[PDB]
Amino acid sequence: ETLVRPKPELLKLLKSVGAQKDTYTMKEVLFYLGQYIMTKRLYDEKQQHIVYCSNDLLGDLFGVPSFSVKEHRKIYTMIYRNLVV
Amino acid sequence: LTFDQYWAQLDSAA
Ligand SMILES: *N(C)CC(=O)NCc1cccc(CNC(=O)CN(*)C)c1
Repeated sequence: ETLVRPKPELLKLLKSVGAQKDTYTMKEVLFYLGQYIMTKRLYDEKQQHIVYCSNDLLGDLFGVPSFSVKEHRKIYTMIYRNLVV
Repeated sequence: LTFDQYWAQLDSAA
């Protein structure tokens, strides 16, 4: 599996929920990001595919006030904007 | 679904 490299801001985000390395598989990046969103309770209690990130670092990194977990292609685009090319 | 079940669907695309 291909190893990818987070930029400094994303890296600090992943290391806040136990991540220990400088490079990751994409399944690992998606693991730590999910643990972040769910630990901080950013998902809507009632409509659990929708994430509110307006007052969070994640909103600054992704450039949105919210997104939907159904939009797979859009989540991948937003993650790849935050990886070293 | 639960947040966990929607989020699992992304693992698939990886
Ligand atoms: N791709 C990394 C995601 C995936 O499908 N595997 C990681 C995984 C598996 C099982 C459980 C979790 C964490 N889930 C929770 O903490 C709560 N949701 C039920 C992650």
